Amino acid sequence: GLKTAQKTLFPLRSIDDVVRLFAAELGREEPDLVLLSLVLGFVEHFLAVNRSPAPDPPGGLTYFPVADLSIIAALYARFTAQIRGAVDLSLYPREGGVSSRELVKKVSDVIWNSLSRSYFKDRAHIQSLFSFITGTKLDSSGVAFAVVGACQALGLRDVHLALSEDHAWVVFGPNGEQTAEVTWHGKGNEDRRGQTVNAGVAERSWLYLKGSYMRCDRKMEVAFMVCAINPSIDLHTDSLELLQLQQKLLWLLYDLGHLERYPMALGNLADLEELEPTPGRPDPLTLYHKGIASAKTYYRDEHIYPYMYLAGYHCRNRNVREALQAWADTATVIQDYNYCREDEEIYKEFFEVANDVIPNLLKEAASLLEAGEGSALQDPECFAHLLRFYDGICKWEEGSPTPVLHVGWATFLVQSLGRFEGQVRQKVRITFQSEKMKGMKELLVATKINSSAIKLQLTAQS
Ligand SMILES: CC(C)N(C(=O)c1cc(F)ccc1Oc1cncnc1N1CC2(CCN(C[C@H]3CC[C@H](NS(C)(=O)=O)CC3)CC2)C1)C(C)C
Repeated sequence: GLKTAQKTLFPLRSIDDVVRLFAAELGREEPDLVLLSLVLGFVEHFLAVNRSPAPDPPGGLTYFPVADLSIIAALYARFTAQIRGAVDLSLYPREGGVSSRELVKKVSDVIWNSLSRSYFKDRAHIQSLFSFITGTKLDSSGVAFAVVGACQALGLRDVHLALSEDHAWVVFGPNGEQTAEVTWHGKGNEDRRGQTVNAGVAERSWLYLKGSYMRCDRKMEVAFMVCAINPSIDLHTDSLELLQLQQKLLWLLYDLGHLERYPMALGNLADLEELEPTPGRPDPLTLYHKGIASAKTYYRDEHIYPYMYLAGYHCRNRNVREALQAWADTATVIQDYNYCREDEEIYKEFFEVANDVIPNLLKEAASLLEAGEGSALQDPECFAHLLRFYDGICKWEEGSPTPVLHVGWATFLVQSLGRFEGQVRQKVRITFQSEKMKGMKELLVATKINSSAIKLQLTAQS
């Protein structure tokens, strides 16, 4: 059950009251992950439903589901009783505050065997302990989080959440040195539960970030559950309340220093600030840049999303040069990876950028340039950024177990090259890093673009 100083903050009657509860918990050495995830999940569950003076409020209504101590305490007790009842700590000797792999596996198995047998893996709003207790449903990373929360409930202070850019697992033991898979990844893959992440680090997949993944402390685990808030009511509509809650909570974490080592949280906060700026706060650009700095400082500059977030912002704001520079930087990070069979999410992002986002942005620039009959299409550095993007993709492909490029990429390459005049392309002086680009260096800058030669080269077996 809950401590006395946890109870006095209830009932929660607004967003600010939730924020106050997080502020109180984050002031402790062990914020209570269970309590906090239960609260977020309760609030999400009830806010993420569709639902002379005007007959109805003319701007609609905002809502809050009051959260009574009696409701939240009961859910909390059900979780802690289930985990405590299922794990007998006397059977798992525990010297030095290090958990054994056997204990971690047992706690993992308790969570996993509790889950409903059939539900869509990509279902919204099943990320929190609320969903686990009240619906026995958790999404992939929600399983990992729940394992960590269960470990906290058992007093296992060394078990922590590990995150890549697309997967989650647990770390434990003397220095966070041990690792265990506890959940599934993607669709129709074969599961590795109970295994270490060593094969994934060695393979140099994006999915394991070559070992430069996030090893959370308790305050970062709080930051994760905040990032996991899902404001979506449906495809075309968001809860403003849940956007505000996530935004306010991320500022609280930011002020406390808890996003220092969390690039993706800083991108998420930048995106929210663009949508609804908070008076007196840093602008979105400052925050995207802080996320890149965090990745450079703590993660060897081996993350992709810090640069994708920045590129997205520039793209949405029609800053053609800056967007291309940021995508060039994303490719410069990916080139030092091998493309592996569970990296499909970042393949999809590169694909989309090369075959949809860049072509649209350059088409918009071309309309601007026509109307004015300087443009980014007249800037050789823009062209050089486009080339660096493709060069990094070709270099990513090199030595990978799955090919990346195929004929479907070639038509959009040719069209994007053609957006820049010969005289502009010919100003550049660059030595490519990939074999594929080196083998067409003359074609890329020739006055007449030879599509079929560029296609052959781009699709050559690497
Ligand atoms: C928070 C967590 C539950 N989420 C994860 O996807 C996640 C799960 C993991 F196990 C391990 C990592 C995970 O990712 C994150 C962990 N912590 C914070 N944020 C995360 N993510 C933000 C993320 C999704 C949204 N994109 C948005 C971004 C916008 C601009 C776009 N730029 S572009 C392509 O237009 O040029 C790239 C995509 C960034 C990455 C994943 C949710 C977002 C579903």
